[PDB]
Amino acid sequence: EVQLVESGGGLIQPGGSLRLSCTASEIIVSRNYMSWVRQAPGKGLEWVSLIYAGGSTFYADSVKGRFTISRDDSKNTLYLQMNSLRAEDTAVYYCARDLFEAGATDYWGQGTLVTVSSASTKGPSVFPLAPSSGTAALGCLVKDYFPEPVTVSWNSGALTSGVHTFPAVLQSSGLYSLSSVVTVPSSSLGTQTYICNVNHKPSNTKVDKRVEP
Amino acid sequence: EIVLTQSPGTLSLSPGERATLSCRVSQSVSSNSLAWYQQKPGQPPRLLIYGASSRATGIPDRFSGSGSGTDFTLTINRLEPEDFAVYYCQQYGSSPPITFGQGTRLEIKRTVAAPSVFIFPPSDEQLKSGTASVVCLLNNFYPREAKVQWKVDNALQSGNSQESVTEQDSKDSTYSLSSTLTLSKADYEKHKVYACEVTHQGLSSPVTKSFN
Amino acid sequence: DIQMTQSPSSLSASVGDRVTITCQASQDISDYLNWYQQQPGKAPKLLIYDASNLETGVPSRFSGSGSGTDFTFTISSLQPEDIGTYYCQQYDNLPTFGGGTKLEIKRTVAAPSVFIFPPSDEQLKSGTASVVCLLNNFYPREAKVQWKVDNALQSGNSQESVTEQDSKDSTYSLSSTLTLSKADYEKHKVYACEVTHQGLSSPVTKSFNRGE
Amino acid sequence: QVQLVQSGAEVKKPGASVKVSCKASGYTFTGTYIHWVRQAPGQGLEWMGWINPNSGGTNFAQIFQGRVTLTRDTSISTAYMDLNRLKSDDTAVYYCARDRVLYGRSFGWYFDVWGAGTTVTVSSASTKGPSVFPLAPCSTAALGCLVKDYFPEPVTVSWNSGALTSGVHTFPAVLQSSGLYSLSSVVTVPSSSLGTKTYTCNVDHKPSNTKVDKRVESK
Amino acid sequence: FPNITNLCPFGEVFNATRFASVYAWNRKRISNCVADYSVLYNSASFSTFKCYGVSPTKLNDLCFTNVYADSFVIRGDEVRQIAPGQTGKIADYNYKLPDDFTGCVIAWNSNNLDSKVGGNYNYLYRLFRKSNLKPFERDISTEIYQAGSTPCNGVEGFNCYFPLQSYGFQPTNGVGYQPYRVVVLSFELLHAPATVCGPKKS
Repeated sequence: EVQLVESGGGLIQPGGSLRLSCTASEIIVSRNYMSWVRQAPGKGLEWVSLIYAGGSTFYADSVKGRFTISRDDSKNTLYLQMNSLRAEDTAVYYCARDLFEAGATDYWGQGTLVTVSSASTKGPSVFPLAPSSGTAALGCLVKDYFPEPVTVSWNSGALTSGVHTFPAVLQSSGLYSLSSVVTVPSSSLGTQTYICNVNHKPSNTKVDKRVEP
Repeated sequence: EIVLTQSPGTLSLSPGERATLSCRVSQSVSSNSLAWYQQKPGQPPRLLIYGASSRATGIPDRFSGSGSGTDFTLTINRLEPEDFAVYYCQQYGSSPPITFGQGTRLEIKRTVAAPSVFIFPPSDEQLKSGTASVVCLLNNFYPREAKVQWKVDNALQSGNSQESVTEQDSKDSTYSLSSTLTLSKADYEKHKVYACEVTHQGLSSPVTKSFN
Repeated sequence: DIQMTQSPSSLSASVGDRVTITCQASQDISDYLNWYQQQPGKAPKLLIYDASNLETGVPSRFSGSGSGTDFTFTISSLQPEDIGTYYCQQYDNLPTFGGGTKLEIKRTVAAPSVFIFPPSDEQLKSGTASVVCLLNNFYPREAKVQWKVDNALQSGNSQESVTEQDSKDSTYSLSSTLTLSKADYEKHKVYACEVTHQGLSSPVTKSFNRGE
Repeated sequence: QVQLVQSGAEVKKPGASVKVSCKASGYTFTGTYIHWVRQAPGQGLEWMGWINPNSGGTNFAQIFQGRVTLTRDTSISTAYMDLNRLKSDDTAVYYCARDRVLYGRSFGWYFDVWGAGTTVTVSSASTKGPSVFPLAPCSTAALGCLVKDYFPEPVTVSWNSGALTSGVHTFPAVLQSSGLYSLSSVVTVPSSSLGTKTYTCNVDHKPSNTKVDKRVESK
Repeated sequence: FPNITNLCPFGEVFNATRFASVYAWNRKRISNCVADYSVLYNSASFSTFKCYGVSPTKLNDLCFTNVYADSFVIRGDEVRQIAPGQTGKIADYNYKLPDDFTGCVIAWNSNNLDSKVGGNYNYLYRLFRKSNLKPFERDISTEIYQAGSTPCNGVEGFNCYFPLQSYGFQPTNGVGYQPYRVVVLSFELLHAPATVCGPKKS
């Protein structure tokens, strides 16, 4: 069962420090080219650091001097000490095994998300959007919630026809903003009642609102 | 410094056709130093072919790489519905030790559909908070390319608009877009009619919806 | 494999003349070609390597050129020590030689001298008879000897041997041996040798009677 | 000086095996490849294979795979060629060619220094002594000998124990249908000297130690 | 200066038709000859003639008991790893130079000698190794690299790999991917009579 499991990622403040780990099974880290590759949210892959089996370490220009890749031979774990973190360091970090000309990067970890921002945990503040008067569209706008994972359910999780949940965007402040919309027949808009449930698990908030013109 | 450039930013084509992705290395490198990766959304990358021609273990005969020097290609002969992802070409061995391409996205091609346009005035509770947000809901248009212009009056505006676009629909293969215009309470009361102009391939002329 | 073709399989040129031979290749072998010279009865000598470079200790009159498929070997001024066979070898793959080009000294045409030696009594007592036709000091090498017995064109029983070109007068010598059994030898009366060489206006015939 | 001294001539029988050595001197033996080339009598050169004296590795032509084995002995700096299943088509001169030490292309194949050559004759005919017959006629007359039915090669024909070397034409030997070689040598003599001088031909066949000094008389 | 009239065999080192692979680099002991390094330094063919611990214009004065000429072929991009204190696949697993190095590192482009149009795969390097090479150490073993928990047992499988990879040298490659012939001269100074000396007459 060859696998690579990352851990240690999570919320951190700008200028802080954070250490990632990558436990390996059936792959001996001390005998392999093991590298870290990060993917900025919505952006492409970017190589971060690489360690040789002999112990040579190589870093990307953007992370040179701040990052440090190491390993624990006894624990079969690969590390990445990330220091002086900036807002541009937010990404999903993958630990990977490199074979270069003998097979390239065959094995990747599941990835761990590292979020670097000064915003504190904050519950969502949803606001229904009036239909404003066929096939009238209605929805509720979720605004000013920092922790990204938010699930929106329409009518107690009993509506999937035209239910669209747009991905959250990082606005000028550290908080995020999400919008959910649904398409409903104009005749049914007046009679039927539609509500949306926003469940913010990290913030323990379940604000529910009713949308009616 | 090795720089990899992938010529097609987005390669739109129907399932069953043949996809030909391309990578262009800045300088002529040995053929054994280039690999191709596939990343489905929310997943780690999966190596497809290494050494520019050598298929990875478990990769079906459908995927095939070729090319040498400064021009490499990846060929997907019979595009299955699960082959539509982002493809990166990687160069390894030189300085920097590992380089990645910007990625080529494959999307399902279908008939061009006009975007159903909606506009939503901000709620009273939203206004009471001091900030006003007005959104343009674009529904079920296939060509992702769609420019939306925001203007609080007859004069155009920029620098205060953020837009969200959903992934390609699992059934309709159409994108939905929502551009939000953030305005202060003072700014919202400084104008009367707010218009939303959108230009799209499916529209013969741009369609604008406004409110008082 | 790779086939090496040398168009002038045999070429005559006077001393002091420019000589040119070619080594048309089967495929594109770049400039991976060597040129060898073999003197009569000696091991081959490397003259040109990499299709242009002159081997150390080789006279400067030799020169090679060409690349890709067609190659050229040139002697600026033929000298008496340049007589031999010239081979071209490729190393784009496992080594393969050309057919060879035989260099002979060109000179004025000399008529052949024809002599007939009837089989000796000792050989007749042994059990076989051999009649040998001697062609002495003729040029060029192209001579045709036909053995005629009582005005019948005998064939399938004559073997010819040609000396190499003489180093003094640059001329050849040909001997044709007609092997016949004792019974067949005694079954006829007159044996004749006919030679058709360009040095004679008409063929000359030297014959003898079985007796005397 | 760089030399590749080869073993002597070998007369073999069909189906047998022949071993040809090549004594390298004047250069470091484990420095370049040793190539084996052969030349059928009157045909062109044919490359057979190379052996790396350092590694010991070999590579052969596709037509010589399974019939040629190449071995080297670094102590005496000698390369060996062993050819098995000798057919009658394996009669040739087997050359031992050293590769190129300085300059050129690393992937290239060069035959820089060639051995003297080792003639290998493969036929079922047994060793036989020559049968020397005179050649007499019936303006300068001609006379000679008819060395016939001898095996193997070579045969040396002289005149008057080397005294006569002007006008002597010793032709190449031809292999007739019985596997025996036949040879004719002639010399031009003035017609006035036919009745005054008598000329003899000296046939010296080294195998079988047969020597004939038959003298040609103009009948 | 000792009475020696021989000329040091630099021709057979810099002009050898075939060079060694970097993993199996060829060491030549040069002794009992008069070495003239000024023509080497003043030759314009060499792209790299870095000298550590000595000066190229001073080399014609010192006398060394032994000179070692290590010759091998690497890529253009890996010539930067033939300096003391460097890191990389060549400086860790193929050819290591000590940080106390005294001698010259000479490299020149050999694209006209080592590059074949179809590809020259005669040159190899060690891709996989467990530990960094010690200075002036040569590792020519071809045992299958483990890289995993399961033993190799001499079979190349999923995690078991052949340690040596091959350079793909073609004349159309970039200048950083083209072959470079490297000669590393190590100047040894022991408590023995000097043999390799400059061409000064006295």
